[PDB]
Amino acid sequence: SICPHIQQVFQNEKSKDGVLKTCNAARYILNHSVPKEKFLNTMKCGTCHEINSGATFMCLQCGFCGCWNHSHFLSHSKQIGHIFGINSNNGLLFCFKCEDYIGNIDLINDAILAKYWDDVCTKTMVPSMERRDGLSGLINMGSTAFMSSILQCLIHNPYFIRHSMSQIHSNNCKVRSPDKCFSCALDKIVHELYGALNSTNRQTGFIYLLTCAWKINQNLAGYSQQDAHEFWQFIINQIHQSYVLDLPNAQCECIVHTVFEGSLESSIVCPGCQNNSKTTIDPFLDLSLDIKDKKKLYECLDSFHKKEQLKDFNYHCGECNSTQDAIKQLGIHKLPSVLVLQLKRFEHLLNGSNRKLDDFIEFPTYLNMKNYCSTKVPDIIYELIGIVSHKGTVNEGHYIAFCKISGGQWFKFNDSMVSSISQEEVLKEQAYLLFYTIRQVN
Amino acid sequence: MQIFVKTLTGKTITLEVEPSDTIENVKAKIQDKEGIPPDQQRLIFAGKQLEDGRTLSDYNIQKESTLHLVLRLRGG
Amino acid sequence: GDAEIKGIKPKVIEEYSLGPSNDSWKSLMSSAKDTPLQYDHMNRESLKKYFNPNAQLIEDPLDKPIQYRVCEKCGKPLALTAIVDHLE
Amino acid sequence: TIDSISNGILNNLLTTLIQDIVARETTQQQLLKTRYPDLRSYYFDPNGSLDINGLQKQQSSQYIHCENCGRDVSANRLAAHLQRCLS
Amino acid sequence: TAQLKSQIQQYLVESGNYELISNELKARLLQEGWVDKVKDLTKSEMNINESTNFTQILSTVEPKALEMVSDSTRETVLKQIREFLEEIVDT
Ligand SMILES: [Zn+2]
Ligand SMILES: [Zn+2]
Ligand SMILES: [Zn+2]
Ligand SMILES: [Zn+2]
Ligand SMILES: [Zn+2]
Ligand SMILES: [Zn+2]
Ligand SMILES: [Zn+2]
Ligand SMILES: [Zn+2]
Repeated sequence: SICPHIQQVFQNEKSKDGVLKTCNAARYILNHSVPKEKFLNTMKCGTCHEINSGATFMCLQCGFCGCWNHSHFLSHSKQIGHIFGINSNNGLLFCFKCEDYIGNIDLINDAILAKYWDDVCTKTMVPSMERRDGLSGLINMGSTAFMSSILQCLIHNPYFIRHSMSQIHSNNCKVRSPDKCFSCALDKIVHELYGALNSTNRQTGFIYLLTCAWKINQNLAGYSQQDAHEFWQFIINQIHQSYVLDLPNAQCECIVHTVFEGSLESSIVCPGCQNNSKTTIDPFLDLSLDIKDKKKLYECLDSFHKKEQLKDFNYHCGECNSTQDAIKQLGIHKLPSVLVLQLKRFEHLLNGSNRKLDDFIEFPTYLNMKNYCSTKVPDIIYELIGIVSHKGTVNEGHYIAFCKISGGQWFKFNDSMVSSISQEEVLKEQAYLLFYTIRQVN
Repeated sequence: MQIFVKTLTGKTITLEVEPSDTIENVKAKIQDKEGIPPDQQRLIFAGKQLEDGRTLSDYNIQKESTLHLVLRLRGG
Repeated sequence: GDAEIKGIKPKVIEEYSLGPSNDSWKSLMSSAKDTPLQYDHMNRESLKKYFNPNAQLIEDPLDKPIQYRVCEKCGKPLALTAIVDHLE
Repeated sequence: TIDSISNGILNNLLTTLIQDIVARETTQQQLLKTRYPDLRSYYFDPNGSLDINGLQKQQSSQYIHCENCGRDVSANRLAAHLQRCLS
Repeated sequence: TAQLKSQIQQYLVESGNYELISNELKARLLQEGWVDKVKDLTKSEMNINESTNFTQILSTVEPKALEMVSDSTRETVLKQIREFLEEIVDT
């Protein structure tokens, strides 16, 4: 089941070290080449001179690059016997004798560890089958759906997973323990869902979290029904506070403040002379959008970004001296890596009650933020990765989470039930919170 | 000092305040304009809800800052 | 659209300096070492303008499953870059 | 032709991109099949009642051993238990 | 000749217009759902083929992926390309 050509090369330690060195070199070049150089020098066939004639492969043995579409690397490997090439779009190693990629050798996939590999193999193992995607249910402990729904979006967030598995918190944590430390409790959940702590399995970390949460805020600890947005904001604030607590020497550099933080530009404009000061800059960790009388998410972003003339604001223009009602606009000044949206699914009525807004709002699988940034603006596309939905009324209900992982697959998280679900069915849910991750900036 | 609240419909309202005003006082001004009882209001600035027993200056809210008003969608 | 191509404007062949190649991709190392981390679909100038300068970025974070190994002693899931340090 | 060459350029971009996506998906599943001789896909249930293992909802009579008082507690009352037990 | 096509590609890269074509194509494919559809197709072809062999899988995915490109994306990108080509070829 492994390419025998590469295994044959790997019999000799030096030859093996040579392959890994060239693979490391090719991949370093692919991540550190400006776009023009990358096209001209990694995607241009040495024989037909076309750019992107299908995949272009960089030879392991000489400096030649050859294309897929005209069989030009295949010719190189028959003419000269250089049978291994690296695909310049993704760094993957192809065997031209097998006519297949070599994707199932851990050392090649993890080549940046080549020099440590002896120690890596013996002390660490590959994930176990059922744990490899961290999919696991969190039992309802009373009214914990507002917790678990958010927890599932967090442990499927690629930025939070990388952070946790990189041991950044663990390495620096002063308080040391999942009983007292809220961050350590989060890390124990990841430990349990993707690793081994070594029916009601895999609930230990979630119990630890319930305990930490009780010590800080009993209302958000799972006894009574609460808001999922409020719990979301509670968790990230605890992550940030842990980081401040752990610094030797107390714009923030913690994981929350480098991933979820953007800023809004609020401008107040003279309708007299178009004077554009003073503009105010407010940070945000999420955007809360009004939805009344709307049917699409873009229409809700339009509303948030729409000019308002302020009728209760006392304005005096410093340029023209006008006292007309000023024009107010919110624009996005800085975008975050992960855009979190809360739909304001609730209204207050002048008869002294509140009611949920149950309207379906259409949300797209990829979101362009270009038309919402203040101040040409390029395409800025985020991919939808998580949805928290609420069923019930304003005062009582239940939360479910939907999250997206590699390979296009969505899962539905409803307390202890984790289920497979099609993208099509996810797009029909009543979204309360939406989690979008940056994909493309032109 | 004048600050703004973006309310449940996205309509912005203006409040006259001082940095030493308590959050509970701010909520009572919003109640006067919107009719929403203070204990049902969540006021968000910079990713934090503003807590009763603290002041606008505790959160560095300055002139022409915008607060975002939400309610709670309870669930469990 | 069905219009035939006579040749490239000779004005253009001049401005741009337009057998098999002798280029080597291996010769790219020195300039690659001088170049900050690039993203294929995240324009660097746009990043500085619309994103925070300390922003964490993962290009295409769902292209593959999270890459990790599990510690034999403690069963902790470890990102590849954290393995050697964890091993004390 | 203008259309000739335009189509050729687009077909270079399209096939490049297809070949990139397909390589990434096939290496990934190659690794999974090698690494797990026993690999089965997550159960998908078009009736929407079974989980990723093909099991039904467990549903009550579930308990958790409380580490704080050493006593078993009904799972659905754990948060209410901890309110009293933690103080 | 074949030398013509490569010279033109080289022009489009040096002028920066190649990155513009390539980004715009990618943006539109992503937004119309085509990338996710190709991933779903590849998963299904692997299942049927009972093998992850790239040559076999690509020979069945590739023609269907090309057909899945919306007419909207295909014409918009062809236009953007055509406009770039008119600046540098003689008609
Ligand atoms: Zn082989
Ligand atoms: Zn070629
Ligand atoms: Zn070679
Ligand atoms: Zn800790
Ligand atoms: Zn922080
Ligand atoms: Zn004026
Ligand atoms: Zn360990
Ligand atoms: Zn107890």
